[PDB]
Amino acid sequence: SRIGKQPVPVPSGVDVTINGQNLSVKGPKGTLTLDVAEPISVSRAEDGAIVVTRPDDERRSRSLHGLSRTLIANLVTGVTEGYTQKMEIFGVGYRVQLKGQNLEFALGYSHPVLIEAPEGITFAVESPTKFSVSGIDKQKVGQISAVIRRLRRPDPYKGKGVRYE
Amino acid sequence: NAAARANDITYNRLIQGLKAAGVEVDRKNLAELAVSDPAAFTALVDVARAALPEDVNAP
Amino acid sequence: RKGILGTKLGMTQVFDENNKVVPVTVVKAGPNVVTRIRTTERDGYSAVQLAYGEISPRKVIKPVAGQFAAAGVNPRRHVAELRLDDEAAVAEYEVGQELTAEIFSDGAYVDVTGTSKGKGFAGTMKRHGFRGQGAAHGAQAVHRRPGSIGTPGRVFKGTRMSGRMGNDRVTTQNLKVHKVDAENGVLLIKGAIPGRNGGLVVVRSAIKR
Amino acid sequence: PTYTPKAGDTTRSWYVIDASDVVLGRLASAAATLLRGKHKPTFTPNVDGGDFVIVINADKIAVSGDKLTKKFAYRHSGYPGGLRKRTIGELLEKHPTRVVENAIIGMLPHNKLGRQIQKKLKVYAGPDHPHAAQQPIPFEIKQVAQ
RNA sequence: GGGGAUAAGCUCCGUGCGUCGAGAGGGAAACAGCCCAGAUCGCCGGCUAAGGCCCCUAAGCGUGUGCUAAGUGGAAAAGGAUGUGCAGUCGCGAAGACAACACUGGUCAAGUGA
RNA sequence: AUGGUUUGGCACCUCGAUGUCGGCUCGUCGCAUCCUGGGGCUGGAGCAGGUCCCAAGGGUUGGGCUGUUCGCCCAUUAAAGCGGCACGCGAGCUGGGUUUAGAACGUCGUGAGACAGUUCGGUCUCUAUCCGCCGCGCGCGUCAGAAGCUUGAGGAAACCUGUC
RNA sequence: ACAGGAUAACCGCUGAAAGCAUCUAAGCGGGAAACCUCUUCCAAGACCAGGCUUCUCACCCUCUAGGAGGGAUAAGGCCCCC
Repeated sequence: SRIGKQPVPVPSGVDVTINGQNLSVKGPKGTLTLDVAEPISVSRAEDGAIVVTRPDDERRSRSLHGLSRTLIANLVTGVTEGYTQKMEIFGVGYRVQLKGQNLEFALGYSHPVLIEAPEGITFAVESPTKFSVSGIDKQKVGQISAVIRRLRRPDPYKGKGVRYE
Repeated sequence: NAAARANDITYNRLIQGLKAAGVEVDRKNLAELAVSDPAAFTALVDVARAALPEDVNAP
Repeated sequence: RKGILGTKLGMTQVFDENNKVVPVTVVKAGPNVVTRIRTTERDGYSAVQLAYGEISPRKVIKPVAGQFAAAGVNPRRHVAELRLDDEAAVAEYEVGQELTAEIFSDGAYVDVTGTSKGKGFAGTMKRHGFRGQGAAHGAQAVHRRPGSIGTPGRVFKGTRMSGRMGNDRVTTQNLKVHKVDAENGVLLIKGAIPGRNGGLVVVRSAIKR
Repeated sequence: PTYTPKAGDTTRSWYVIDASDVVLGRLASAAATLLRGKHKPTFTPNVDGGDFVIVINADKIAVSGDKLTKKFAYRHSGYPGGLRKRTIGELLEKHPTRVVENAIIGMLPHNKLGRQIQKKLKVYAGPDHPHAAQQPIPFEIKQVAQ
């Protein structure tokens, strides 16, 4: 509610296209498309922003209003500069490196472990122990980051595995 | 009921209007009119419409 | 998935290169001629129809003779359909093309489909493997009967009771082809394939292996 | 005495109903009334003097609440444990027409006359029907204000 | 009201209490004992009772003002529970309130707590 | 608070007949899960458990004693589940127990006799009308009469597991 | 069996109401011998009685010419026979 009432600024250099509720944005980092909920309309404010206008104050709309605002903010900040997630390992003998487009780890299992890189993300490994992933959409980056985090069961005893900064 | 809804009026409102208008034809002959002579039934629907109050939901 | 129509000849014995014995059933995978193409745009499903067996032209009735003439091939005794998956799979068959035994290779896994032998009216002991009752210790004329049939006082559907047995289409899966004799159009299939000698069978590439 | 239809009295007309974004129960009741012949002044419970009904855009139909994933369509094969259930979601995505057919069929009488009346209902998931030759009259669900 | 475990479709008494028994008809899906109502016979007439008016099924997908998100409606308790509507209080607060960054100071910006 | 799986209480149902326990044969259902499957915290180091949520697809042994259910025991096993259905199933079987008439012991009675005490013996009838179910035909229908090859709405079957 | 889909307990991602937080009220993912497909079989009496084809694709008589009835045939089938 409160956050939604504040229009999110739109940088000049990034193109925003509005087709009813289908909103598409072309930024320097790439392009992303968002669909807005039907009780709320979005119009690009002429001052270099977009208007998240909620016309009703019933629970559904009042809850969706701020959510729509923050989703739009995430979309614009992800199409402008993208999103980057930093990762690392703790323990010994745990090696990580990038093999082309695909990520291979040797956590200590009897078999090599490979992770497939989906679209919109790329893997950076400047050290075997620490490495990072970056993308233009925050949701996908978070999902893949959690997936790679899952490669070891939690260790409350030694803390061997992977953890965020 | 079928013939009255064909004339954009419900059966109960039609019966109330017919009662208010004072016409003393019964349901047997009302059905006979509805089947045989639609013109008479339409005229009866008009007279019942005229006999109805202006706001039927008024107290 | 390849396929062919054949005939069960009998079973015999062979030895592989480790001197082990292999009981092999001999199937006459005789020459089949493709008679019709089933296409999705025409029939709604993709399938290929094969004809097998040799029959005298004076034995075929007029509708069958007309169908074979429209295909463009001489009549055969038996006709069956092979159901494929998509048009890309059925594009490799065309009417009049002849399939012989060498479409299979040694060591391949095949699916033979046939009609089981007839056993006639069979009791529950034979039809369903019911354990019998006692042959002594007082049992009175119940040595082979099913026994109980078991609130609503109703015999539920599916009751495994006595009846006719056999004569049903049966598929045996993952049979290994020990040898493909190209000269006689004979497949040597390790194992036992359904039906009596001289019956019709269908040999298809295994769906599982 | 009261009028009674003869051999050649009944005349049929064809209506086509667009089920896009229409409440399932509402459309089912309207179509059931049309099939039964209740809208004709010549109506008689003995005769199926109804009209043929075509329903297009069956898959676009509207279901309120969370009935799309919580309402079950049941059927028993007769064998023990032969009970099968599908929610309206999978029923719609697999056999779109079946939901509307079941709804309409449940709302008309369960006699033999109901069985004969069922013959006069055609539903289609697509936006078009093969019955253009009959020139069906588009039908809209209105309410008679009283 | 007693007996029984104030349990029983248990048992035993009182009642210018009722119904059935000996009572059809309408309603409660079906349903002696509940609700409406006491059948002299006929009518292809009318008004109503209980109960009802989306379709089955006769009559309202009636009108106006609100509530419910649980298919609650369309079974049930001790107890548990930041659901929501209304109303009443109190605490703190532009001297800048709460949050955010036990109790105190700076940014911030109206409501924030029981 | 649930259930009517345990003994109950009522006597509504049957005395011009509703078979009483176990066992065999054959089932079907529930999940309040014995194994197998997915989990979580561990007072979980690993192994292995403890406890708990989901989960009913399949499986869930053979013998000794007793008429037995129950139970104890012997070997195993992945495991040797708990229950409903007239404590399923005698126009399907048994008759070992209980429940007639014979006889004996203990005890009670003067006695005839008796004992929800014991012991030995002791007729289990029927040609399936209807529903139900398993199979198999005849007739008609599917808008002329036929014949090949088929799609499949919809159902049925199967689903276990160990060691190395 | 393998493989796919939707899921349970559960693990999550992206975040509101409630300026933070919150696997959640919007959404998006993973997740079991259970469920839907997948394997085998029956299946158009599936009365919505289906489909692709192929064959025969014609001859009389009667009442009264409206319809019906009867006869003889084709493709084919059955009976008799082995």
